[PDB]
Amino acid sequence: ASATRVIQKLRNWASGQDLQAKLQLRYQEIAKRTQPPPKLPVGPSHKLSNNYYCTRDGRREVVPPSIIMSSQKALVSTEKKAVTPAPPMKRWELSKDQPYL
Amino acid sequence: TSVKPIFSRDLNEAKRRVRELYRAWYREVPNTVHLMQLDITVKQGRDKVREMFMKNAHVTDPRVVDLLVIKGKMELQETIKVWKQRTHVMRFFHETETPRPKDFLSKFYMGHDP
Amino acid sequence: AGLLKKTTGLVGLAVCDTPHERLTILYTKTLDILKHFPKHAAYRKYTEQITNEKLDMVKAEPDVKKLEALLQGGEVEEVILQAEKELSLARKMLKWKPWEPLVEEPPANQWKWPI
Amino acid sequence: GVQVSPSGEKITHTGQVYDEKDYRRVRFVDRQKEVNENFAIDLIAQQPVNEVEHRIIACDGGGGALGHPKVYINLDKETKTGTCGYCGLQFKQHHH
Amino acid sequence: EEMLTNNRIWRNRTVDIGVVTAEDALNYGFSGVMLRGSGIQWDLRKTQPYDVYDQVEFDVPIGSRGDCYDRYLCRVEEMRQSLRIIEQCLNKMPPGEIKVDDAKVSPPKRAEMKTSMESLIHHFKLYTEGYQVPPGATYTAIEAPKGEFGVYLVSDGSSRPYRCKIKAPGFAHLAGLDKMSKGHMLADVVAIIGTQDIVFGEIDR
Amino acid sequence: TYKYVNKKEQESEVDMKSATDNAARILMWTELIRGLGMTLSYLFREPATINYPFEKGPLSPRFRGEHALRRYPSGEERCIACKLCEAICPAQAITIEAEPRADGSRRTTRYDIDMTKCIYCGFCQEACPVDAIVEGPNFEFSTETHEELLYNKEKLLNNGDKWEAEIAANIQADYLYR
Amino acid sequence: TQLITVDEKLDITTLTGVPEEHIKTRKVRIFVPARNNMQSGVNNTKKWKMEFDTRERWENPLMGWASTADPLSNMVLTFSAKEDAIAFAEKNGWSYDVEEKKVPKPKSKSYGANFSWNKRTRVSTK
Amino acid sequence: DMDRFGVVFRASPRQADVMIVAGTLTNKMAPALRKVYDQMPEPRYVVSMGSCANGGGYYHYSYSVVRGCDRIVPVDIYVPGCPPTAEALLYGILQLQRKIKREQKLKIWYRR
Amino acid sequence: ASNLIEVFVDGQSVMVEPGTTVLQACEKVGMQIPRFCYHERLSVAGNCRMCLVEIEKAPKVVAACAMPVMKGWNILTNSEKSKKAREGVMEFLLANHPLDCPICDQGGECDLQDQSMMFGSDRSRFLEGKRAVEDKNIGPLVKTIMTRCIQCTRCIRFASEIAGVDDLGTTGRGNDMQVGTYIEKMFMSELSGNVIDICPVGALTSKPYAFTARPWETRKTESIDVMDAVGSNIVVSTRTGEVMRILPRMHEDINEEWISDKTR
Amino acid sequence: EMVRKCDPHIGLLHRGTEKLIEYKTYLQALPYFDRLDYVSMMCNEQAYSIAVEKLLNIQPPPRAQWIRVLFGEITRILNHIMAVTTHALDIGAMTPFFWMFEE
Amino acid sequence: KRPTVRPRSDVTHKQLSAFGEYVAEILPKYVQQVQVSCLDELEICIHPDGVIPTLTFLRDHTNAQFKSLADLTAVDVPTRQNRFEIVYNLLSLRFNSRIRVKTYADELTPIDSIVSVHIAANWYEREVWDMFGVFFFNHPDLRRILTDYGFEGHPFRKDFPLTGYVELRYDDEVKRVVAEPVELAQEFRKFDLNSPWEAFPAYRQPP
Ligand SMILES: CCCCCCCCCCCCCCCCCC(=O)OC[C@H](COP(=O)(O)OCCN)OC(=O)CCCCCCCCCCCCCCCCC
Ligand code: SF4
Ligand code: SF4
Ligand code: SF4
Ligand code: SF4
Ligand code: SF4
Ligand code: FES
Ligand SMILES: [Zn+2]
Repeated sequence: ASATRVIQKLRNWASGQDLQAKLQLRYQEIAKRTQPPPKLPVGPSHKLSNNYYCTRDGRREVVPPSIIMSSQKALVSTEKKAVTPAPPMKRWELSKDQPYL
Repeated sequence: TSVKPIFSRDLNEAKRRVRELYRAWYREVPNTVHLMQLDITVKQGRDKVREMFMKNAHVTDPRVVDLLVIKGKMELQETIKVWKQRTHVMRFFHETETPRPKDFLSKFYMGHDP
Repeated sequence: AGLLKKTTGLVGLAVCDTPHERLTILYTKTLDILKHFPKHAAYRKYTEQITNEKLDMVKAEPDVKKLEALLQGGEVEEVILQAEKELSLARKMLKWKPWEPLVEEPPANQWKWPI
Repeated sequence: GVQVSPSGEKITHTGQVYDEKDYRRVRFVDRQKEVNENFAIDLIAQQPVNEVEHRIIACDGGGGALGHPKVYINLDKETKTGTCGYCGLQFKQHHH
Repeated sequence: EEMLTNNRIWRNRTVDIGVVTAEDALNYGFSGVMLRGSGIQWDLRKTQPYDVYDQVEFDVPIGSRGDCYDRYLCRVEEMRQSLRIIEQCLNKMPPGEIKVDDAKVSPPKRAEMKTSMESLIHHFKLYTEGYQVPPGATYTAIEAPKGEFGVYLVSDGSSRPYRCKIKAPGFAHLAGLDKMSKGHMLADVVAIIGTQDIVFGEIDR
Repeated sequence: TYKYVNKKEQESEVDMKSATDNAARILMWTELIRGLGMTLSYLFREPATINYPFEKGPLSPRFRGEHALRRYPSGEERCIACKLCEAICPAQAITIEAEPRADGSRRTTRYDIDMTKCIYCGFCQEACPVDAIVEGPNFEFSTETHEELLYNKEKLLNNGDKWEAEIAANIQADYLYR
Repeated sequence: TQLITVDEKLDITTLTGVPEEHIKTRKVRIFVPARNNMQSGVNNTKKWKMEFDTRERWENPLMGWASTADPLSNMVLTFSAKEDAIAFAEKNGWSYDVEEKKVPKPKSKSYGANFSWNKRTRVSTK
Repeated sequence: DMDRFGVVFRASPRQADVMIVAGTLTNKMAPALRKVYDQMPEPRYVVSMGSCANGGGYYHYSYSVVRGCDRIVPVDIYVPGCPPTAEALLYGILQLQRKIKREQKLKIWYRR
Repeated sequence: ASNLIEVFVDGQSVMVEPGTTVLQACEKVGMQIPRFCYHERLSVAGNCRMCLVEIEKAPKVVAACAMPVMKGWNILTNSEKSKKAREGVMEFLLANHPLDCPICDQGGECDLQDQSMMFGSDRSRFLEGKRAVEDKNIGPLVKTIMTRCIQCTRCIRFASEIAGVDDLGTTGRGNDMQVGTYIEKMFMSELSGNVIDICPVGALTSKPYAFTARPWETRKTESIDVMDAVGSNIVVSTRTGEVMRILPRMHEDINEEWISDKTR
Repeated sequence: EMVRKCDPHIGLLHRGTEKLIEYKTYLQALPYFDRLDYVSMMCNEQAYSIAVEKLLNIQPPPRAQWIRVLFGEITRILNHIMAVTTHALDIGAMTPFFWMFEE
Repeated sequence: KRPTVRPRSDVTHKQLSAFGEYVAEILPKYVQQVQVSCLDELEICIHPDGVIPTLTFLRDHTNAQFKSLADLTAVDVPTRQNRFEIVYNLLSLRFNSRIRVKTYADELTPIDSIVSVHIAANWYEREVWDMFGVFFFNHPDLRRILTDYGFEGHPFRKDFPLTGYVELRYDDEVKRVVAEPVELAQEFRKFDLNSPWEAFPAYRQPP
């Protein structure tokens, strides 16, 4: 900003852009260093009723993996259809703003 | 008592491989004391080769022998090529490791170690 | 008609000016080789399903682009690549013979987790 | 306070100092031994007893979330004085 | 970009250099830009999303010639799309808490630790022992700026992992160097080391 | 979605004007003159260089640098030898030995930190339930000797007695966000 | 590639880079860790452990920390059974002294015994 | 700005005057580090940057880390941090400048 | 056949002698039910009510520490009712418990901590003021801090049934029930330091071992005692080449869980 | 100067991270993922956290996820800056390094 | 619906289970103990004689196009007689799905390489060899990858000490970097942290 209406013109022409509106330096356009105190919120599990950890325990809804074709034990394993691990990934669509840079 | 063999179906073929490896090392030692500018003779190197070979003379399973030969060929590659410097080669000689005595009484005088 | 596309997007993947013919060739070859398999082999049945399905798709649609969209395999060159891959796999499986009992069962607790 | 030993080395608040015959004092030759001259025991002793009219008082230290966990102290024994376990503040039942 | 993109020297250094075919890339195990510059449509932020991705719009830059130039362009445009994403993350950021409201995984706040017994216990335990993790094994991968960064994490019913391998994008990228360098010179090999975005803290680790 | 970066090129149409423009670009070095102009523009801009050690780089209260053991305003030490700090220190840099102080309180005799092992992670000050161990703002504590970087209870206590005026204010600022 | 007749005891020492010292002069201990009497939990008395002999620990003159020349000072391995641990030890060439597992004996317990007419189970502390 | 102080990164050890050990030093890399240092011409100084270089740091108890670069080369100044703020590394550079301010070599030669 | 009876634990069946309790059966199938007052060598007392389980097709919950097992009973250890009973009992135990974990020598080896983390809730809805109790002084070996007593009566039952002193009891009633003696009296027997081991909540602690370490630091070496000729089995806890304490082991034939003060 | 074979010899910066981690807890092991790729830190923390959360069967809250995405993209920008500029340096162009490191 | 727990969909479970049945009945000669997890992940365990056939089928087959080798690991479990659990994590871009294949090995029981299938496995198998001691067959250049040039041992084996057996320094006498037995100023402190109370009753091991 210290520039003087001539160096600014010169460098804006040399670069081809309006740099004075977009500066690499921070002149008082930044949040202060001394902010007020906050009042953080609390999550949903801060109630005093209908809050039993036995309901909201996900760490214990886990279960050992389901077993197919276990040979050494049970669950060993018209004709069926050829199956996939998942349906084929769809084809993407090119953007509508800048698809051809 | 029945297992899968890695390369050798018996100890004699493993011994053939071990001998091939000994020949390779015995032939290489001079080239690497020349190249690496080691400050030892050619006899010390071959004595060290023989000692490292005898270090595992007690083995009888051909699979352990095959894996030892694989490791030895890996090292011989690292050495034929200069991927390893004189530092790693002289690591074998332990020029600084104070040699712990095998005398029960000295081991008794210095420390509680058996 | 829809001219041979100027180029795919994948690098090293050349355009095929005879896509409908290459596909028929490869699928008919795959079928002809799947006969040497035992009929109870699941590889044979499944691969016959897939190949006849895609072959009928090819015979039903000459439009390369509608075929692409009807075949869910990307470009028609990726499909040809996968056809020849499946053919080579059919050969290799004829050689390996996986349609046989389990070669060896595991020791007692090899897949027990935790332990 | 910071008392010295026959060798001149200062005794820390832990009671630690090297013996005159200890070789480990060369590290302090041409250098110094860093001690903390503000012994917390003497300081917390210099503080007075806070009287109270309730038999059970709490202590968070000070500043709330800037102190220590809130503990409750019984003050029945009129001869003794209740001391927080985190801080060393003393409390006494005013009316006994 | 003005310094580099349309400069004939940068082009002569990064064009037709370090070429990778799509199938060779897949096989060698590339990921990210090393995969897109060759023309492969793949991004773990649109496929297999792992966070509010799928709530934030952005475009994937794709190359045609799998050369150092197309990858450089992909990276520039990924930076631009990162700006596009940051704009949305700023404008739509929800109120609420920041860590799971389950004090057996995420420690409780200080003011609650210093007045609540349960929270103090949980803090003490999370910070001395930790949280027990039910047994199992995952392979989670994200679209790190280098590529697919993944971790195979095996757990007993303990507070410590039994095995944690890091899958680093750069291991396979560097393994592919001998191939990508075939028919090239030293300076080209430098350019190729660069176009892979190589960092060795993840490769050697 | 996706976009192309170098496929924009379409079928070739060429005129005399286009040919002459490309020729001038190839003969007069147009595109390079623009990089020259950019570098020129940067010459007439203000450099981002600060004049260290007189004017210094910004920081935030949360900055975690040098460690210090604090006290209560009475002068009593905040540490109670609970040992969470060394139980979590992922570098195993902390070392503690406790003993009943003569007055009966629970206090330490040893509290050592190998600042060559600390990764400056902050886990110790978020584990301390009494806000005793902190990671102060000071980062200008380099030495000429490795031994100087092995802090004990007295060193950390002196640092606390040296920076309290700053540590306390930064805490007062940041302690609502925790 | 058919099978082979080895007919000997396994030995892996030569493939583990373990020095002669820490194979010949090491006595492993195999045991089920004993319950900690400060707690009534019995979940760490299930898996068999392998622990090595303790060696010297000398204060460091500078600070006063504990030093060692024992790499295996903190080696602990976890096994599901005793034979597995014995096999691992034999394999790696170590010497072991095993310690059987201590299970508490089942105990008769009755809340009425606390209230009896003629026996000494009669308690005076309700 | 380093050059502001006269500092310039030269890539050849035969032209350098100081080496900043900026990160972890493995056993596979220590020979090369000692070789490079040896190849630097006296007067040569060394600066340990970070906690990995000073005492191994977060990887102190690893099988592939030297617990301090001061085992392989002699160190003039230790810069702590993980990582050290660039401001701190500059503080260390200037500390080195002062240490050099206090070499007093020719006075010693004249006193001999 | 020999008077055994079939019983289930979440379906799994097990045959148990008559008089066997729910707790012993759940153990016989590898399940350990929470506890604060049952100790396997002391008279039963249904005080903590932390052992509560529900029985299939039964309205209320029974104390597994004291209820004998009946034929065909199915015991639901991990059902909603059991979980909620445990959570409630934890709320109640921790309501008046002091925030002392970082000055409590029992930290890291506290049954209350682990049972709160494994069976209880992670929050406090207590918005009131706790209580406090003036600490006793029963001797130079056992340190008493009775704001942390959960009134489990183990100390009392041990002193009476195993040591044979009958000097400990409960003074008062209600929430102001003060375990301990009514008068100043040193509780110096030769089996006194075991009350430390059976007090789960650090109210009773070793004055020697006070503050000196934490359980995770210690390395535990299994050894034996020599002060006597009984051969008591012990664990020797060490911390950086230094003996920190002596802690007993289990040997049903010698020293089931006890050792003399001279030994520890 | 024509290259006929490249033999990358990695391992000069192996540290045993994957073993120390076994010797640590999960939180106590998190910083390794920052120290792994040291120009895209937050992404590694994010992968680790996501894996641990999967194993725990918990869901981080919305605001935390949005912050994770914000800083993940900021790290993408950091890493692409570093990549492009070191690329240029190793090729000859040196000024972009200085222009973008101020950012 | 609950905000802390993780949303769970059974559709992916079903998809992966059906594909697991597919693989099991199309490769019976090798497949053992297919299984799927609470988190949606497919795990196919096999006999090591089936490595190359399984991986080639999963790469080349049409309904299975796992042609990107993400990772290749090992896992030391000293308990079982075959310690090393070799893992092959794979990815299908055509189906946006992953899969994991596992085998088992031993100190003296090598397996076959898959560089003929996935060239990405050269360095990963070198890493497995350097870290655990598993030897692979028909590998072009099987040497060390991460360890020092004269390093003895396989450090990721649970039986290998975290700090190793040797330690490096510089000796003016010889003017070289030398390797001496380990000796520490502070010994690593082993913390026993496992709680003695069962934490997850769904994984309880019956006696
Ligand atoms: C009737 C008329 C009769 C008289 C007959 C003459 C008629 C006029 C003819 C005018 C001809 C134009 C002047 C000739 C000079 C330019 C030569 C040239 O064009 O070389 C171009 C060369 C190739 O560029 P490239 O894009 O890679 O194309 C490759 C081909 N496919 O690339 C280059 O050579 C340029 C790249 C060089 C890069 C190095 C850095 C350059 C720095 C630029 C500084 C500019 C400042 C000039 C200062 C001059 C002051 C002395
Ligand atoms: S900041 Fe982290 S590494 Fe440093 S002392 Fe504290 S807990 Fe340890
Ligand atoms: S966490 Fe705080 S109170 Fe506890 S030992 Fe460490 S410094 Fe002391
Ligand atoms: S930032 Fe930390 S981990 Fe990285 S090299 Fe520096 S000290 Fe080591
Ligand atoms: S003092 Fe301890 S053992 Fe005695 S009743 Fe209270 S908690 Fe139980
Ligand atoms: S008894 Fe347990 S819960 Fe109570 S203060 Fe002591 S450690 Fe904490
Ligand atoms: S264990 Fe049953 S009431 Fe205490
Ligand atoms: Zn207080």
